[PDB]
Amino acid sequence: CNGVAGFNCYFPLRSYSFRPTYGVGHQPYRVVVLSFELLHAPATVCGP
Amino acid sequence: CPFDEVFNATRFASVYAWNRKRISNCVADYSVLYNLAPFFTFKCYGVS
Repeated sequence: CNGVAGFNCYFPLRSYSFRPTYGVGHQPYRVVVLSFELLHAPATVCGP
Repeated sequence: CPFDEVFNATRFASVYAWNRKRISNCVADYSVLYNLAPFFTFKCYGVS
Protein backbone atom coordinates (compact mmCIF):
# COMPACT_ATOMS: atom_id res chain seq x y z
CA CYS A 1 0.00 0.00 0.00
CA ASN A 2 3.13 2.24 -0.07
CA GLY A 3 1.84 4.06 3.01
CA VAL A 4 -1.27 5.43 1.29
CA ALA A 5 -4.98 4.82 1.77
CA GLY A 6 -6.93 2.61 -0.59
CA PHE A 7 -8.77 -0.67 -0.94
CA ASN A 8 -7.40 -3.37 1.39
CA CYS A 9 -5.36 -0.54 2.98
CA TYR A 10 -7.21 0.53 6.14
CA PHE A 11 -5.93 2.75 8.93
CA PRO A 12 -6.18 0.58 12.07
CA LEU A 13 -7.73 3.22 14.35
CA ARG A 14 -11.33 4.29 14.86
CA SER A 15 -13.19 7.00 16.75
CA TYR A 16 -16.15 7.04 19.16
CA SER A 17 -17.75 10.48 18.61
CA PHE A 18 -19.73 10.54 21.84
CA ARG A 19 -22.72 12.88 22.07
CA PRO A 20 -25.07 13.47 25.02
CA THR A 21 -27.91 12.09 22.89
CA TYR A 22 -27.21 8.37 22.32
CA GLY A 23 -28.98 5.62 24.25
CA VAL A 24 -28.17 4.45 27.76
CA GLY A 25 -26.14 1.51 26.43
CA HIS A 26 -23.74 3.57 24.32
CA GLN A 27 -22.25 6.30 26.54
CA PRO A 28 -18.58 6.05 27.55
CA TYR A 29 -17.65 4.17 30.71
CA ARG A 30 -14.54 4.63 32.86
CA VAL A 31 -12.78 1.37 33.75
CA VAL A 32 -9.96 0.70 36.23
CA VAL A 33 -8.45 -2.74 36.88
CA LEU A 34 -6.49 -3.63 40.01
CA SER A 35 -4.03 -6.54 39.86
CA PHE A 36 -2.52 -8.18 42.94
CA GLU A 37 0.08 -10.90 43.50
CA LEU A 38 -0.50 -12.90 46.70
CA LEU A 39 2.82 -14.69 47.19
CA HIS A 40 5.81 -14.78 49.54
CA ALA A 41 7.64 -11.44 49.68
CA PRO A 42 8.58 -8.56 52.02
CA ALA A 43 4.86 -7.57 51.81
CA THR A 44 5.36 -3.94 50.84
CA VAL A 45 1.67 -2.91 50.86
CA CYS A 46 -1.35 -3.72 53.03
CA GLY A 47 -4.11 -2.15 55.02
CA PRO A 48 -5.14 -0.70 58.41
CA CYS B 1 -24.36 -18.03 -5.64
CA PRO B 2 -25.03 -15.30 -8.19
CA PHE B 3 -23.74 -11.81 -7.56
CA ASP B 4 -22.95 -11.24 -11.25
CA GLU B 5 -26.48 -10.43 -12.47
CA VAL B 6 -27.16 -8.09 -9.53
CA PHE B 7 -23.98 -6.11 -10.31
CA ASN B 8 -23.44 -6.61 -14.05
CA ALA B 9 -27.02 -5.46 -14.71
CA THR B 10 -27.91 -3.49 -17.82
CA ARG B 11 -30.97 -1.79 -16.30
CA PHE B 12 -31.28 -0.67 -12.68
CA ALA B 13 -34.15 0.53 -10.51
CA SER B 14 -35.26 3.97 -9.39
CA VAL B 15 -34.65 5.28 -5.89
CA TYR B 16 -38.36 5.03 -5.01
CA ALA B 17 -38.49 1.52 -6.55
CA TRP B 18 -35.19 0.26 -5.14
CA ASN B 19 -34.60 -3.29 -6.36
CA ARG B 20 -34.85 -6.12 -3.82
CA LYS B 21 -33.04 -9.47 -3.82
CA ARG B 22 -32.79 -12.31 -1.31
CA ILE B 23 -29.86 -14.75 -1.18
CA SER B 24 -29.92 -18.01 0.76
CA ASN B 25 -28.51 -21.55 0.58
CA CYS B 26 -25.27 -20.67 -1.23
CA VAL B 27 -21.57 -19.95 -0.78
CA ALA B 28 -20.64 -16.28 -0.94
CA ASP B 29 -17.32 -15.25 -2.47
CA TYR B 30 -16.73 -11.65 -1.49
CA SER B 31 -13.28 -11.46 -3.05
CA VAL B 32 -14.50 -11.20 -6.64
CA LEU B 33 -16.16 -7.96 -5.56
CA TYR B 34 -12.92 -6.10 -6.33
CA ASN B 35 -12.68 -5.33 -10.04
CA LEU B 36 -15.91 -3.37 -10.28
CA ALA B 37 -13.56 -0.52 -11.25
CA PRO B 38 -10.54 1.57 -10.17
CA PHE B 39 -11.76 3.55 -7.15
CA PHE B 40 -15.05 2.84 -5.41
CA THR B 41 -16.35 3.27 -1.86
CA PHE B 42 -16.51 0.20 0.40
CA LYS B 43 -17.85 0.93 3.90
CA CYS B 44 -19.40 -1.67 6.21
CA TYR B 45 -20.90 -1.15 9.68
CA GLY B 46 -21.08 -3.87 12.32
CA VAL B 47 -18.36 -6.31 11.20
CA SER B 48 -14.73 -5.98 10.23
